[PDB]
Parts: sequence; C-alpha cells; structure tokens
Amino acid sequence: MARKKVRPRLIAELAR
Amino acid sequence: LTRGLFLGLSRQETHQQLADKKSLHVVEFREECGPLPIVVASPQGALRKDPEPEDEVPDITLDWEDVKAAQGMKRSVWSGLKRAAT
Amino acid sequence: SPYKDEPWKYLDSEEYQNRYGSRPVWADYRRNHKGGIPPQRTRKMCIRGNKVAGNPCPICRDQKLHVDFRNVKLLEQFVCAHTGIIFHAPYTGVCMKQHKKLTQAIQKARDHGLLRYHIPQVEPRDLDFSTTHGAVSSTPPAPTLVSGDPWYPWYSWKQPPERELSRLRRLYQGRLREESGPPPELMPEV
Amino acid sequence: PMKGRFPIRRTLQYLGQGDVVFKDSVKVMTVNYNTHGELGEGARKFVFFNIPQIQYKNPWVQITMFKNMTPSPFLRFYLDSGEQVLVDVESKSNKEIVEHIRKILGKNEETLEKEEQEKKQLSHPAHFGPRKYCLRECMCEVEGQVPCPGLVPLPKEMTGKYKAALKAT
Amino acid sequence: RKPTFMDEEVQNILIKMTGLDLQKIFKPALQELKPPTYKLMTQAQLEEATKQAVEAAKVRLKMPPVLEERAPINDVLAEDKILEGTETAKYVFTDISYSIPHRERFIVVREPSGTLRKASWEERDRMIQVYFPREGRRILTPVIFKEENLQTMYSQDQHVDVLNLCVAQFEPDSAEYIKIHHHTYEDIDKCGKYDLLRSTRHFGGMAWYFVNKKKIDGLLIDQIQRDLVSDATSLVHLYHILHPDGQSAQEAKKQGAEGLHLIKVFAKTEAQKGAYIELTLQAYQEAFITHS
Amino acid sequence: RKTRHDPPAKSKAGRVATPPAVDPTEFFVLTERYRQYRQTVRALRLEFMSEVRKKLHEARAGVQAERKAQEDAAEHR
Amino acid sequence: RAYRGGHLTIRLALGGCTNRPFYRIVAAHSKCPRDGRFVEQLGSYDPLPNSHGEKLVALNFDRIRHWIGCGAHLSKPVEKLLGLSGFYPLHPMMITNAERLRRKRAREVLLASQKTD
RNA sequence: CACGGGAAACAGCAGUGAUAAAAAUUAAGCCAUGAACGAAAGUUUGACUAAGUUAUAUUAAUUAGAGUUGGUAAAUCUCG
RNA sequence: ACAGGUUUGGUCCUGGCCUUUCUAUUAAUUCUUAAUAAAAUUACACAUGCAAGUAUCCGCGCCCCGGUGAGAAUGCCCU
Ligand SMILES: [K+]
Ligand SMILES: [K+]
Ligand SMILES: [Mg+2]
Ligand SMILES: [Mg+2]
Ligand SMILES: [Mg+2]
Ligand SMILES: [Mg+2]
Ligand SMILES: [Mg+2]
Ligand SMILES: [Mg+2]
Ligand SMILES: [Mg+2]
Ligand SMILES: [Mg+2]
Ligand SMILES: [Mg+2]
Ligand SMILES: [Mg+2]
Ligand SMILES: [Mg+2]
Ligand SMILES: [Mg+2]
Ligand SMILES: [Mg+2]
Ligand SMILES: [Mg+2]
Ligand SMILES: [Mg+2]
Ligand SMILES: [Mg+2]
Ligand SMILES: [Mg+2]
Ligand SMILES: [Mg+2]
Ligand SMILES: [Mg+2]
Ligand SMILES: [Mg+2]
Ligand SMILES: [Mg+2]
Ligand SMILES: [Mg+2]
Ligand SMILES: [Mg+2]
Ligand SMILES: [Zn+2]
Repeated sequence: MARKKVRPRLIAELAR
Repeated sequence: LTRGLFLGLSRQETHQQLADKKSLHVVEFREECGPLPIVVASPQGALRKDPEPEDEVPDITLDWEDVKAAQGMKRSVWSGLKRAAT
Repeated sequence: SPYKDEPWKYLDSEEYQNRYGSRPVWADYRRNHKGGIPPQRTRKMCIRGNKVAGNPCPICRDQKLHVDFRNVKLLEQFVCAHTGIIFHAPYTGVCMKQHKKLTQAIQKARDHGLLRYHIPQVEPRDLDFSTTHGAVSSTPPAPTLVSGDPWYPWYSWKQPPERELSRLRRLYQGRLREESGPPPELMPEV
Repeated sequence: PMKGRFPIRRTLQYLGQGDVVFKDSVKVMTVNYNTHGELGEGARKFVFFNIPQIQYKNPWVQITMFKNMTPSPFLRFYLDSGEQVLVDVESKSNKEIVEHIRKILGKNEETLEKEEQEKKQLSHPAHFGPRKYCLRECMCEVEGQVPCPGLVPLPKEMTGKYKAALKAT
Repeated sequence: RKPTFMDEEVQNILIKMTGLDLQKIFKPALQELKPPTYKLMTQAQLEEATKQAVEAAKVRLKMPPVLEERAPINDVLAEDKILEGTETAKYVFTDISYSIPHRERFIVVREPSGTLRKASWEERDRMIQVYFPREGRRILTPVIFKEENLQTMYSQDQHVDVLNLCVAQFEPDSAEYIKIHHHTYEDIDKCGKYDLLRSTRHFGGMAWYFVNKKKIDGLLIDQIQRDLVSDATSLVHLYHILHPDGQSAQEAKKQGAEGLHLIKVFAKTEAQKGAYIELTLQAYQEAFITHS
Repeated sequence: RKTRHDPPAKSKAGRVATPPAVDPTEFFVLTERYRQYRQTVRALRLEFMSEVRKKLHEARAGVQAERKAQEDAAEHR
Repeated sequence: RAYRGGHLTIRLALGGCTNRPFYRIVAAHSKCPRDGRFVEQLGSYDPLPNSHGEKLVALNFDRIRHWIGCGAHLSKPVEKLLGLSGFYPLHPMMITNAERLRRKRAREVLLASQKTD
C-alpha cells in the first residue's frame, strides 16, 4: 500500500 | 382528488372488453396456484389464430418510484409502519 | 366465570351472537393515539391488579372470553383467512400481554391440529437409501476388543522397576511425596 | 426510470437477465459498427441492448466502442495468450450475435452450475456465528439444548453465585 | 424376483390409477399472496400452457419411497473400563462435512460406562437435523403425532396433511413412519375416505399397503361407485402380479377373460365379501347400459 | 498484560519458583505414557502430512487434470 | 493484524452468556485473541447436558486431519475432546486424573466406613 | 520519526485531582477457556471466569407515579 | 409516507417551516424485586497496590492479550 503524500522518514533508519 | 379518482376508475378496462378488442384468450397465472393457466375471459365471436408479436424488449413507461421499491432501495421510516385496521 | 369447563360454549351462546354478530370482536374497537401514525406498540397491559385502565382492549373488556387452544372460533378471528399469518397488535388493538397469549395459544393450537395451516410438500431427506455402509452396519470386532484387553498396553497400570524408583527418589530428594500403589479396579458408591 | 428511449434496459433485472459469461482468458472485446446502412442494424441493436448485459456479467473485461472506422461491422476479442478472435457481423440480427458469442467464447452450462455448487459449501450450515455469515448465533437457538439465561432464567443450583456460596460455607 | 415398488410395471399401473386432477393438485395454499400476472394467449398457446402444467403435475406427483423397517444398530467400537465414573453425561460426536452423504456419516456416542458405541437410529436422525437443519423437521418429536391428536385430525379429514407431515418429519424406513402411515391407511379404510387421496401423491402408498394386506374389498367398491372401471381392473391386475400363487390368479389363467370379468374372478374367488362387489358391479352394468 | 519496558513489582521480587512434590511411582508411569503417546501422535501427524501431499499432487498434475486441460484446448481449436 | 510469529493452533473459543458456556472448535493463529479472527471453524462443543443427558460435540474430521497434516498444534482440551471421540488415543493426563479419582474415592469410602465402626 | 532533546509518562484493572450537562469495586479466584514456559506432574496471568455497583435497554412479577385535555391530536368542570 | 397543521376577505397553484414514527446520552419528577445485555466527558495531570513469567543455570516469552480514537481523507475491495 502507498499514498501520494508519503514523507521520507529518516530518523527511524538512523536509530536502527 | 375525488374527481381524479372517479375519472380514473370510470376509465377502467375489464378483462372481457380487453379480450373482445384483441380476440384472444386472457390467462391468469396465480402465483399460489402454480403454473396452472386459469382462464378468466374468452373472446366471444371470432378467435384470432395469429399470435401476438413477441417483442424482445418492451417499450413501456416506468415510474421511478415503482422500480426503486422493486429493487429494494426505499428505506423510509414511514413506508413499513404498522397501522390500525382498515 | 362459569365457563372454564368449555370456553367455546360462550362463542356458541346467544349472548355472543347478540352483541358481536357475524363480525369479529375487534371490528368495533378503535384505539386512541397521539395523531395520524399510531404507536407501533400498544399498551403492555390494561388489567393491572384490579383496576381497568381506560378503554379496554377487545379481549380485556369482556372477561368471559378465554384465550385457550380448545376454542378455534375465537382464535380464527385473529388469523388472516387468506394469507395465513398472525395479525400484529396494532392491526387489532389488543394489549401486548394478551397478544403474547394469542400467539402462544395459536402456536399450541396448530401443534394439536385444531387449526389449519399450510404444510409444504417436502422431498425425502436422502437420495439413496442404503444400509450397506459401515457407518450404520456393524464392523468386525478388534482383536483387542474380543479378548477384553485394553486397546493399548499403556492404558493399564504397571508397577515400575525398583531401580527406576530409587533413581527418582535421589533426583527429587527433599521435595518427595508419599507414593501410592495400584489403583482400585472398581470404585464403590458412598 | 422515466428518461431515455427504453427505460426498462436500465433496471437491475434487465442487467441481470443477460447470460453471457466469458472464459477466464478473455480480456478485451472491441466492437466496431456503423451508424448508417441497413446492414448494421444487427450491430447497432447489439450495442444498444446486449452490451450492458455483457459488461454486467464480466466486470473485469474491457469493452470499447469504435464508430464509423470500418465499412463492415465486426467484433474483435483479445485473449490472454495473445490470440485474436475475429467475429464478422454484416446481416446477423441482435439475437444471432449473442448466440454466436456465447458459443465461441462463452462458458458451458455445466461449468456455471458446478461453479456455484462449490460456492455453496463455503457457507456450511453446521457453523455458528454472526447472522451475516452463519445461520445460528448460539447453541441455545437449538431446540432441546439449555436456553439462553436472558430469556429463561436458569435454576439456582446451576448459578455460579449459589455454587460459590456453598463452597465458602 | 419379487415385485418391488420401483418397477416400471407397478409404477405405470399406479400412475394412471391415481388420475390427474389439475384443480385439486394445484390448490391455492394459505401463504403470502401476491398479485397475479396476466398475459394474452391464442388457442394453440393455451394447450402449450396446459401441457406444461401436466408435466409440472407429474413431477409434483413423485410418490415417496416405501421401505421395510430398518434394523437397529448395536455396535461397540471399543470399551474403556478406566473411565467408568469420570463423567456423568455421555458425549455424542458427529462427523460434519458437506461432501459426505448423510447415510455414511459417523455418529459415535461415549457412554458414561466408557464404551465407545455407535448411535442408535433414534438419536442419529436427531443429531443430523441439529447440525443440518431443514424445513419442516422438528428436533424433538412433535405432539401432533400422538394417538389422541391424530384422531382430532382424522375427524377433520386431515388425512392428506398427516401423511405430508410424516414424510417431512420422520425417515421413510424408520419405525415411527411405518406405524403412522399404516394407522392412517387403516383409518381411511374404516371410514371409506379413499376420495381424499385421489390426486394426492400419497395414493401409491395406500394402494401398495392394501395389495400386501389382501384388503381390496373396500377400495374396489368405492372405485366402481365413482364410475372408474378402467383403472379398477388395473388394481385387480396388480393383485395377480403381487400374489401369483393363489386361487384368484389361477382363474385368470384358467378362464382368461378381460374387462369387468377380471373383477368377477376376484369377487367370487378371494374377495372376503364378494356380495357387495358383485351387486355393485351389477349396479354399474345396468346403469351404464341405461346411460348408453 | 505488562510490557517489556515496565518495571516488575516489588513484593514478588524475591521468590522465583516453588516446584511441587513428585510422586515417584506415579511420575515414572506418567512419563512412560507420554513417551508412547507422543510417538503415536507423531506417526499420525506424518500420516496426515503424506495425505496432504497426495491431495495436492492430484489437484495439480492428476490424470483428471490432464483430461480437463486437453478437453478445453481441443474445444477451443 | 500483522504478528511477528506464532503457530497455527486448533483451540476452543468461548461463547454464550454468563452461566451458559459454549465452545467453538476453531483454528486460528496463536497470537490472535481468543474470540478474534480465525482461519476456519471446525465444530462445536456444548458443555451442558440437554434433556436427553447428552453433551453434543461436532467435528469436521476431513478438515481436522487437514490442518493437523499441515502442522497445527493442539491445546490441552481439544486433545482430551478428540481422545474421547476415538480419533486420537486417550490423553495420558486423562487417564491419570481418572486414577486419582478412584484413589480419592477409595479413601473416601474407607474414611466413611472407619468412622461408622 | 526519536540518535538526540524537552522532559520524568496508568490511552492495563481499580482509584484520585482538575475539567465536563456526563459519576462501576482502590474487591475474589486461576475451578473453566485462552496465552507464555517446562519432557513432565505444574506454575504465572486485573485476558477471562463467577460476583459487587447504576431504571441505561429487554423480560417476569412482588411495583404507582408522570404528562397531556383550543386546533393538527385521544380528553374537564368550578374558581382566581 | 396513506398523509396532517399553517400564506389569503376568499379560491386554485407554487413553495418553506412544524406535527405524527423509532434509537441513544444528559437533566427534571418518580421508584418495589429478580435475571440478562451494556457501562461512554476529557490523547488533561496522576498518590498508592497490582497487570510476565516459566525453567536444573542456557534459553524462550515479555502492548501477544489488553487500552484508546489522538493522528491521517485517511481508505474499501483486489494483484
Ligand atoms: K487457568
Ligand atoms: K405543506
Ligand atoms: Mg460474555
Ligand atoms: Mg503502559
Ligand atoms: Mg484506568
Ligand atoms: Mg497519559
Ligand atoms: Mg473525581
Ligand atoms: Mg452514563
Ligand atoms: Mg457523585
Ligand atoms: Mg466504597
Ligand atoms: Mg489475584
Ligand atoms: Mg493453587
Ligand atoms: Mg492450567
Ligand atoms: Mg509445551
Ligand atoms: Mg459481572
Ligand atoms: Mg399532573
Ligand atoms: Mg398570498
Ligand atoms: Mg387569516
Ligand atoms: Mg442521571
Ligand atoms: Mg443486577
Ligand atoms: Mg531443561
Ligand atoms: Mg482493540
Ligand atoms: Mg471523543
Ligand atoms: Mg480526531
Ligand atoms: Mg489534514
Ligand atoms: Zn387487555
């Protein structure tokens, strides 16, 4: 699933 | 309303008159009696041997209220209410 | 009232014919309500204790009428002759307590055959009537069934070797419990 | 329906009475017809009458119209394996085309009736649950079993309140 | 090669024995009435509509099967004496699956004594109804089938309904079905109400019961009084097929007659009370000659 | 029910477990029953496993499947 | 719902009103709630005797062996329930509880008679 | 979002302050079922089971008050 | 909707508002008992007790159950 307003979260990958 | 009702009811066409002007039998198919072809009126005089022309799609004027009720879309809170005796 | 012996006697009596006549009981009764659309639910009961509440319902205004399964003439008036369905409470005007009595009485009467109702023709349950299959026919006994031996060797109780008992006592020393022997074969009744 | 030339063809019964079910390999149906000439009477009536019925039974099949591009009306079917079926209609009537289509690519009567037969077993009568998916909702709705305590109150000996009272006493 | 109810010979005899009355077979029932539908038909189309009703009538007249009493089930799959007093009630296990016919399902009961045994027919039919409900079948035995209630229905000539209730409620090879059907057949014989089951699909059952109980005196008298002779001799012809090794059937081979004389053979040979039969047949003959 | 990050209680922070007593004769017999019982169920589990393989194989490449595939192909041509 | 892990399990799901239990034999993911979404409902189990003194149990045998064949775990009560039907051998804990009942009853009989004398 | 920062967490059961027209017990048990762990007897579980409280709904009975009475719309007189 | 009240000295037509039906919450007045269902102001701040342990050490499990509707036109169906 996806939408046209997806925000590129980066902190989640940074924390990982 | 009173004049319109009597004018409409006085313009009613009976089965016998329909049979005479068509010269064909009129058969009543009761739903509770199964596929039994009950005959209600017979055309007095000459009986036409030519069958009615069968149209695949009839050209009739339908009222939107009748079709809406038939398809089950009328969901008012006053149509199905329980009322007193006649 | 002296009519409990035969409730249908009142229906055949001259008093009923004189008052109601050919028309049903609920023909002359009209229910007073708040406007054009009557409430979908009538009074719960109009005979509370010993007080008659206002304009009574057709059944609660003459106490000589008894709602039982014996009399069919009274119950026929509350069932549609052509459609064969039970009239709802707003259609007649009876109180809800008596309406419940009518439905139970009508249902009981149809169970005893005193009243006619539609019986659809029903096809037989099964397509082929065969008793040959093993689900209904008796199967050969098991070799362990005829002998009387339990179906599995470990279903019965077997005395363990004393060496194994000593090993368990050493392993579970300190928190040991009193051991028991073979169970009784049959349990008596208190 | 009041508006329209033939209002009867816009009711649920008319959309549901057309029995033409394509096979799973049929994806695209292309219909070309002419708006003039007596030869195109069968094609035009087919578009005006039967196409709503065909699409209703095949929601996943694309149906596209093209008017006045080819002098001879025809129908073109595109399969999943790239196969092209060409149906030529130049004098066939409205009824003939539907019978012709039903045989080249329609499904057989035995296949349809066995398909819904296997669909019935999904709603097994022996299950319990909500009314929308199962017949009964609880075991108390079966005659003979212990009824729901809401309708008929249970005897005191079976109530847990009485069971706990004697155990504590 | 004993005669059976499904033979083509007996079926064809009984098909024309019951007759075909469109008005009685299609009777308006007490259901949710809907407005009728009218259409215009010619004379030719009317016969087509009539013959379709005849075919629908024939399908509606499929006689229910009749069988003998079923043998009781007494089978023990296993015995476990370790569970003698663990539980007080008994467990009933029913295999449910839409693909398995109801005659092959496994219904197994765990009695409190610990014996794993198959369920008897009385409980086996109850369990099938519980998990596979269908119209008209009560889980418990209805009170309508008591002896007292049957007489009330019989006094109101509800014989056609009682048979229709019995086929829906009980299993055709069950014990209760047989005793109810035989009791109904015995009562209509006593009151001479054979006219009620003329066009009813249940007419084959009572005719077959009479031909096996050697009680045709009552049935033959009514048919002659109804001026239905062509089917009456067919009933006698049925008798010879079912009971060949008898004096009556021997006469049919000796004399070798036809028509009403076939009834005369039985009337003077095996008929218990042939006085009425011969006099009524005489009454029919003189009346028919006068009518002709 | 608690979560991973919440702290445990204070009163029940000293005890760990208190196993019950063991009847020697009863425990050995019970252990022997389980060893045979688990063995029996495992064989049934593998027998049912092989049944599923047979059912799935016949639905994919069974003889009737080839008849069906050829019949529709022959009809289409 | 998307769960991290869990194993397919055949278990009993509670139902009915208070003081009137009713269990449905269902097969669902172990991490889903007891009355939550399930794969397929198999049978039923009425815990209370009816007027005939019977506790009705329903089993979908061809489907039950299908889920067991594909690796479905069984809980304690369904194993006891299947063991009674005969589909499985009697659960070892079912027998031991029976033996404990006899010994307790035997102690009860002796204790009553000892006080009597 | 949560490396970090503000900052020091009941949107788990029960309960409290504030606030709102909105008012359940700071209670019992793992006997049943469900989940976790153990080979196993078994243990934990405010999920749940059985209870406490409230006309919020439905039923039965042991229970009698409220509203309305110009018209739509069932129903009144005498005084102020 | 089977419709009803209301424009005007008055009739017809067009056109609003409202009545009559059912469900929930709060409040007023009133209240005897039993059973079942349900329990609902607030993503505001929280005292105290409890809600994840099991197990011959390893390990496995630890918003999984449960709670809420803040957020997002989020989504439903489907590959
Ligand atoms: K527990
Ligand atoms: K108006
Ligand atoms: Mg509950
Ligand atoms: Mg928390
Ligand atoms: Mg809280
Ligand atoms: Mg918070
Ligand atoms: Mg407060
Ligand atoms: Mg509240
Ligand atoms: Mg307060
Ligand atoms: Mg307090
Ligand atoms: Mg506790
Ligand atoms: Mg304990
Ligand atoms: Mg436990
Ligand atoms: Mg384990
Ligand atoms: Mg409670
Ligand atoms: Mg007042
Ligand atoms: Mg004006
Ligand atoms: Mg005015
Ligand atoms: Mg309040
Ligand atoms: Mg209470
Ligand atoms: Mg270990
Ligand atoms: Mg939730
Ligand atoms: Mg809110
Ligand atoms: Mg919001
Ligand atoms: Mg926004
Ligand atoms: Zn009353």
